[PDB]
Amino acid sequence: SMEQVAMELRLTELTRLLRSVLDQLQDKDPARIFAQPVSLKEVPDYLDHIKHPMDFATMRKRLEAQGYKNLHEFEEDFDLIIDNCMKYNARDTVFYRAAVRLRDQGGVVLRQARREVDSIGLE
Ligand SMILES: Cn1c(=O)n(C)c2cc(N)ccc21
Repeated sequence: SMEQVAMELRLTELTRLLRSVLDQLQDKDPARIFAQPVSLKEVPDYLDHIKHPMDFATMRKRLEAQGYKNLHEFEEDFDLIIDNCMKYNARDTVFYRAAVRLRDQGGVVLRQARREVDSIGLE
C-alpha cells in the first residue's frame, strides 16, 4: 500500500537523522572509550555487573537495520552507554569521567534532535 511506503519513507528519514546524531555523539568520544563492546575477555566479570551492555558499534548496527522506531529508543541506548560506565567504574577513573563528559556534551545534540524530530514529524 501507499501508506506502508509512506511510513517506510518516514522511518528512513528518521534513520538518516539518527545517523547524523550518532556521528555527532561519537565525535564527543575521541578517546573511543565507547566505540566497541566492553571486552568480556579483558573484563570477564562485566556481565555480573552490567545486565544490558551497550556501545556505539552496537547502536550503529541497530541503526542501519532501521531498528530505532523513534528518538526515545535511540536515547535509551545512548543512556545505557553512559549509565553502565558510571556504575562499573569508580568516580575517580578516566572511564567514569569520560562518560560524564559524553553525557554533558551529548545533551546539547539530543536537545535539538528532539526539536527536529518533532518539527519535521518523523515519529
Ligand atoms: C567503557 N569501558 C568500561 O566501562 N570498561 C570497563 C572498559 C574497558 C575497556 N578496555 C574499554 C572500555 C571500557
